[PDB]
Amino acid sequence: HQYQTIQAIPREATGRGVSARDRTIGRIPAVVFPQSLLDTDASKRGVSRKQLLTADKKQIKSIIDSVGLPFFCSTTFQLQIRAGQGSSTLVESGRVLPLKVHRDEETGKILNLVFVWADDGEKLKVDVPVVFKGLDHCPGLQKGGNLRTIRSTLKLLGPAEHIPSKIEVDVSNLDIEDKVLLQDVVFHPSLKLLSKNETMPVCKI
Amino acid sequence: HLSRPRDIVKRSTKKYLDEPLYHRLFKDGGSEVSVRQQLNQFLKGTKHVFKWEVGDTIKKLRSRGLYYPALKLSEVMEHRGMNKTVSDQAIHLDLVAKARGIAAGESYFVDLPETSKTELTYASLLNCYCKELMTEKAEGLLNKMKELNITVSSMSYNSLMTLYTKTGQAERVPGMIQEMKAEDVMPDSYTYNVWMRALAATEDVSGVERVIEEMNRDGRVAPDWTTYSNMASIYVDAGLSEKAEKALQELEMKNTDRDFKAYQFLITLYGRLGKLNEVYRIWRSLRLAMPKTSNVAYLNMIQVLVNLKDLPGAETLFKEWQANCSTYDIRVVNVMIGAYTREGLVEKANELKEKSPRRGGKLNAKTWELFMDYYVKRGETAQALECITKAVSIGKGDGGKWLPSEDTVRALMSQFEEKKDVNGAESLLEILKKGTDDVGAETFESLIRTYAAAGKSHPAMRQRLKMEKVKVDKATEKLLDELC
RNA sequence: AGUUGCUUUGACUACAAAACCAUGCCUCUCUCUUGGAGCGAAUUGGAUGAUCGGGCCGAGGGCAGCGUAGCGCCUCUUCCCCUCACUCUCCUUUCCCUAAUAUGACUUGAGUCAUCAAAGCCUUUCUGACUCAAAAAUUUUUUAAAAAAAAAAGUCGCGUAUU
Repeated sequence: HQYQTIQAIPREATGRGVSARDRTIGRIPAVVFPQSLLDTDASKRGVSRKQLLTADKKQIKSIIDSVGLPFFCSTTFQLQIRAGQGSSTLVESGRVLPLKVHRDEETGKILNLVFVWADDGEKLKVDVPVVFKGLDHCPGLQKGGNLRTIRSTLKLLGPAEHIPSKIEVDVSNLDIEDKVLLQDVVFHPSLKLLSKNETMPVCKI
Repeated sequence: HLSRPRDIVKRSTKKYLDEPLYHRLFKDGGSEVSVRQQLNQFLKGTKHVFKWEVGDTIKKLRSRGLYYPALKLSEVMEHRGMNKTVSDQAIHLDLVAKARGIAAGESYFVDLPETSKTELTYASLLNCYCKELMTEKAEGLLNKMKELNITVSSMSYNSLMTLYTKTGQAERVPGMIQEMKAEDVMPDSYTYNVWMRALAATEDVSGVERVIEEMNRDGRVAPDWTTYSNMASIYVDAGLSEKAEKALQELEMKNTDRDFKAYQFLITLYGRLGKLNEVYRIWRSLRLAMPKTSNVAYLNMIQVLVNLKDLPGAETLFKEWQANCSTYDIRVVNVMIGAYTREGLVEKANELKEKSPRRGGKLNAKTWELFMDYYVKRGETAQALECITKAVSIGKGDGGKWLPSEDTVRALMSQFEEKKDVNGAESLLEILKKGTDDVGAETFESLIRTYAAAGKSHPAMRQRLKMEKVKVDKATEKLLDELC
């Protein structure tokens, strides 16, 4: 299957004690909103569907063990909101792009979730870490060179439908002292960057 | 401090108990057996207690319906040297009437001294009369109090009004409220509650709008969530919806102490209205008010959800109750048992029936009643027989005897008529004979014709005189005396 | 005859709330002991956007010393941390308010009022729970028969793909 579906439960009581009690139960507080609420201008702050959520610990941990921790902000999901736990009735539904987890540095338990609606045709900025494939087969790496990881994330601006969850490059064709620029990175032609690329590669041997 | 010198923390451990008595008596659980065992173990000890400690213990034991251990503790501690006052004698009189009956309470009141026969004892005996529904002796106490000029409190008038409401003479309440207003007695909130209930029982919905405005005019009574519970019940039974929602939202505002019964009232009132989103709105507040939720809230919630047709929500609530239950409550099973027999998914109901007694829930009678409901809907009669036998073998859970419903008995006998199952009819009649000594309204009076298959029994109208002088329809004896 | 028992022991706290409609199967199936959802504040947060300032990495030509690879000097802005606005959805420390903390609000000033067989033992007898004795039930093994056994759930961890 292609994408994941996140089941959510509404919230009406907000606070530190209520949050700690929901975590005592095993429910993690969260929010969903459009991007227009995040603009500095109240003129561009339009009709915002800001809404409070709570999420299931087992489902969140299952998704995290499935997809990986630092890649979470890149991939999108399908949010389904229902009145009660396991209800046969739904309130709303849609697609969402996450940007923020909260986790304690001691145990790593999820504390807060921040969610942005990702409707059809929405243009969203996103920061995507890159994936290097073909390490074991790189001739520069085999002959004595090392692959210096230069840049981690790249800025992408485009539709909600076609944001990649990960950025892949091909480094199996590089000998020693060889580099591949960001313009040679395989990505969608309708996708824009808004990044200062200049004379900088993603990798170098 | 000087206000309370007999402190329970700083007291001696050689003379007194190490923990309070109302904490000690509930160590092993709230069950009757464990409370009795704790009391027996305590009365044999050499540690002592305070008089206020015993008083609060009596109140806590009374607040959960534990009347026999409360009476036993009161009698033994009075016998050991703790002198009853007038208030304690009123409480002990009520406890005697609660445990050994009103005939014992009357003897205790007679054996009370004359200077102890004051307004507290009179009001306690009046309440123990009205709770046992003896109108003639009630009024015989009333005219004696009015003759002796004993101060009649508002509690006595509310007890009489609740007696009137329960007996069926609910028209006397509007006269009585003006009587107690003429005799310079201020009312409480329960006075308005029973006034509202009697007015709604008199088929007068428009009268409950002039009482709420009068108590708003009074300004002396505090409105409480029980008032809005009465308003919500009356309006929901009357079919009005928006006024019921206003009453219930005021009820939610008035519930500042997070009362479990109040939350149960919200759940059942919003379920009987039918609004699923606010049912879950109150439910999440209930889970935010108690993390280890008892089985009673689940019993209300899942029944509300299945009466509002949310079956996978009920199925997930079942798993939550399974993963967090300490006592395997059988009523929780029996809600969705009847659900799965009503919507016909009988294999999962049978699976729950099989798996309940292993996990620790023995079958009561209502599960078998729901399964014989399923079998009488689907037409199988032998399995209905096998269900009703186990149902009457189990009996009721309070010590009663289980009796099948008249409509189900009538339908089962109409099913017996077609297949000419005379053996099944005889077994059902024997079961009803064991159940009840009467056995007849429509059970066999027009139902001799199930014998119209091959021959008939010997006695020729003499068996039908045996079971306490039944009378049959005029069109029933013709095929009887035709075959003699 | 001498010892040990028979030899009294307690309370004093001022308190009628025990009268309830909903669903109802014994509806608290067992609640002893849980801080707040205040539209309440101060440091901190930040789901947000730029300016100013400072500070790495790095990018080239080079002045520079080799047959690839250099040591100081020289043109640069991404990136981080501040700063000014928006800002209450997660987090830390406090303060106010509410709830809770067992009721209510001089005469033991050397007393008044109860108790005065407790603790054991032996016969019955009503009602519950447990061990079961053993049989009928289902799985495996052995040769339709004979031996031993679980059934129902939660939790952790591993490797692997079906909307």
